[PDB]
Amino acid sequence: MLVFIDDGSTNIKLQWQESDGTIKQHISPNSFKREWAVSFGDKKVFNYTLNGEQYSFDPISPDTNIAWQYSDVNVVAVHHALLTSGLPVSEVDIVCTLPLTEYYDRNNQPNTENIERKKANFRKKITLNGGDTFTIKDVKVMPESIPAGYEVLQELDELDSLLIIDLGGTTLDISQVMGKLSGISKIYGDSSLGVSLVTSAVKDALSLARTKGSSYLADDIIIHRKDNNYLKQRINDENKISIVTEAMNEALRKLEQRVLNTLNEFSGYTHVMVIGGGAELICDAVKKHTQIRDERFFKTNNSQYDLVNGMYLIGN
Ligand SMILES: Nc1ncnc2c1ncn2[C@@H]1O[C@H](COP(=O)(O)OP(=O)(O)O)[C@@H](O)[C@H]1O
Ligand SMILES: [Mg+2]
Repeated sequence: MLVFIDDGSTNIKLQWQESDGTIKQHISPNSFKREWAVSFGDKKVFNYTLNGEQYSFDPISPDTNIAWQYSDVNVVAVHHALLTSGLPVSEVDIVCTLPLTEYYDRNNQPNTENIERKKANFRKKITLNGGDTFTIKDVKVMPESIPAGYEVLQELDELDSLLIIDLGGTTLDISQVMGKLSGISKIYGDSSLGVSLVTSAVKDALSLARTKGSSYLADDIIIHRKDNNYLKQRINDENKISIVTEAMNEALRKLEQRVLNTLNEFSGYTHVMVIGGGAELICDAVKKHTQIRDERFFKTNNSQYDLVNGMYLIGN
C-alpha cells in the first residue's frame, strides 16, 4: 500500500488508491495534546505513546511551523490520519512533504540533511492504546510547491515558467518553476501569514473558543462568506453576521495585500497556479494583478488537495 501524505502543520491530507481503482482522499487535523485523554465509556479516545511520551488527539487550543516537520507530534498526527483514513491497519509506504525552504537550501539545491531528517522521523516507534498502529516502511520526501504544478509543467516549454502560489494555514510560499521542471527560477517563503489569519479573525468576530474545536465553524463561515442564506442559518444572530463579514474582509484584504507585494518580487512567468487551503481566498486578486490570460491561470475547487494529488500522480 502506498499513501501520499501532505502533512501540513494545520491539516494532514492523504491520498491513495484502492484495489477497485478508486482514488481516495482524507484530511486529518494536527490537534493533539501531551497527555492521554481519559474515557469512562462514551467517548472514543486516541491515546498514543510516541517515544516515551503519551499523546492524544483532541480539539485543543490553537498556538514553530518548521520545527513541527521533524517533531514527535508530526509522527503522531500522521499515524492518526492513517488510523482514521478508513484504510486497514497495515505496513505502508509513504511519500511525505517538506516546505520549499526546508526541502531546498538558499541556492535552490535540495537540502539532503533536512530530507534524511524527515525520513528518519517516521522511524520513531508509536503505539495506540487498545489498538494497532500502521507500520511505516519506505518513506520518500517531495518538495511542497512543485508536485502540484508538475502536470502543467510537463506541457510547458522550457522557457516558460509556472508561478506557483501556495496559501497554507500559517504560511504563504511562492515559487517560479521552468517548463518541464527544467529548473527553479525562484522561491519566496513567508511564514508570517496564512489562512489562520482569517480563521482567528472569525473566531474573534464571534467570541469563539480559540481552539481547534470551533475551526469547523470558522471554516464554514469563511467558505460560505458570500452566501447570506447560509450565513443566516449558521449564525442565529443577525448582528454578528455584518460584524464577522467586516472582520473577515479586513483579514482578506491583508492577505491580498501581501501576496501582491510579494508577486512584485517575481517576473518573467508565463503561467500562474494558486494552491493550498486558502487558494480560493486570494485567487481573484493574483489573477487580476498578474493579468495572466484565463487559459494560463490554474486553480481548482479542491485546492487543499492539489499538492498531494500532484504527488500521487508523480509517484503512483
Ligand atoms: N476552499 C477553501 N476556502 C477556505 N479555507 C479552506 C478551503 N479549503 C481548505 N480550507 C482551510 O484552510 C486550512 C487548510 O489549509 P492547508 O493549506 O491545507 O493547510 P496546511 O498549512 O496544513 O497545509 C484549514 O483550516 C481548512 O479548513
Ligand atoms: Mg500545505
